[PDB]
Amino acid sequence: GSHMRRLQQTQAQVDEVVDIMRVNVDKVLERDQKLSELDDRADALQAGASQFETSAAKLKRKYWWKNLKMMIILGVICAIILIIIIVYFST
Amino acid sequence: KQALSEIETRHSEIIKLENSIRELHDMFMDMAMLVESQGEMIDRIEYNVEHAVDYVERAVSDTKKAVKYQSKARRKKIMIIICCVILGIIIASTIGGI
Amino acid sequence: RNELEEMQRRADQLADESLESTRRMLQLVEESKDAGIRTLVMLDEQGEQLDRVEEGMNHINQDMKEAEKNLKDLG
Amino acid sequence: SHMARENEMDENLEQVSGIIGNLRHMALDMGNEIDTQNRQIDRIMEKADSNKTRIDEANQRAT
Repeated sequence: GSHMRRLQQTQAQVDEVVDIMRVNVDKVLERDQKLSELDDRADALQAGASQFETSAAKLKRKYWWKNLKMMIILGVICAIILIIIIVYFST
Repeated sequence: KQALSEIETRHSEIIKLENSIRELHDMFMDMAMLVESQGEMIDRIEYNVEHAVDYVERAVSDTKKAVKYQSKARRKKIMIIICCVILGIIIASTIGGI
Repeated sequence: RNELEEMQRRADQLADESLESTRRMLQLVEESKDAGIRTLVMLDEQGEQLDRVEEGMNHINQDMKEAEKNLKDLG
Repeated sequence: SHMARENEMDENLEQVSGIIGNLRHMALDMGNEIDTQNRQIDRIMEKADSNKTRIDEANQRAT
């Protein structure tokens, strides 16, 4: 009687659920392909970055020394003019 | 006889519902699986990014220190080139005065 | 009555499998509920991690533009 | 008793029908969030490809 109604509707409900969970699975699969692929760039950008961190790390050193040079070569030149001076102050 | 064909049709569907609920049970365990399984696949995309974010964070700060010493070298280099031409006319006067 | 007795035993026999399955179903649901709640609580935590991750790409794409100038001032 | 048996299974079956009212809900909320994240992931990749081309562009500007 009134329990043969529960069956009618309590079923279509589940139908609805699984029908939905069907399309949900097809989304969790696009998630796979979109993710596993992004992960291929997570590496390929931790490597594009850590290889530019090398180029950059060095671009600092090499740069740096040319400032030391030009304060050593301003030291000898500030000393050569100093001695080229002790020689026209003397005779 | 008539109430034995109604328990036969009610039971007949209580299993048609139980066999259908198991299918939905699996749909939810087949979900806590693929999601949580991809949960290991995300932490690696976070780990890789938080490092790749940090690599760029330093990699740019160095490009800055790496333009400072240029004007500082350039100065210290032409300050030399100043005291160079200076030395050439300080020695071109011991040739213009024997 | 021997034929009218082996017909109410199967009648009360289908009420043991309908009562046993009403329990086996009841549990298949709660575990689908619980195994569902966790699926959700995770989509949230994951959901947050993906947000830091997006900030990262804008934070990055912003700092790359910064270096694209300090590479310019240098030939 | 078959009067407290049919009164029990038609009682713990009340819940069965109930929780599947929950499952129905969870189903959607979960379903939509995903399509939000998928849309997002799609976004992040387009911004990633503009970043691996600006790194490779600038990393061949080191030589």
